[PDB]
Amino acid sequence: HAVVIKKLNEILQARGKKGTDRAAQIELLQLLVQIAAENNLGEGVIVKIKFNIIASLYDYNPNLATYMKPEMWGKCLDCINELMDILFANPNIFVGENILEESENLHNADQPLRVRGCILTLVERMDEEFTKIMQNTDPHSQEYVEHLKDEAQVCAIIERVQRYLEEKGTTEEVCRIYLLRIL
Repeated sequence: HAVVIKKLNEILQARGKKGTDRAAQIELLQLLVQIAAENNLGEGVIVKIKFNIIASLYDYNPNLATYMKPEMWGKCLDCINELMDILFANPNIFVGENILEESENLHNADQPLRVRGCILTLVERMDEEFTKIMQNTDPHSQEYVEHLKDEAQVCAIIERVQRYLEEKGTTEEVCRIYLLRIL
């Protein structure tokens, strides 16, 4: 428990500091993420780990001069799909239903879009960066064709994410992934 929380929080705080090695920050999250240790084990730990893991990857690329790598795009997709699989295996039971999501706290405020809306944005990044590759590659090279092979895999996540939102779905979820789906 407290080991996990303190680790994760120390990491998040350290991330908000200018000089950071992003490679090591990612690798640490991953080593941290598995939680082989019994205290580490648990679904909230997994979800709250991934939630800060995905943008942790996306952010590192932005700081560095722009480049397109097939491998880099691929593994983050794996991350998002794993979070989605965990949430799917959850069956909308992580919130302790509806009447009480969790034991009440006066300080705490909970919004479904607020915590669970962020998910969509992740997907969107996957798409946007992906587009940035198709622009930056050579039009007639085979690499372009391979990237266009990745397009389908993005569409997959759009639909899947849409469906999870419908099962636990909240209003205005449809408007953006419907748009991407159209595009």
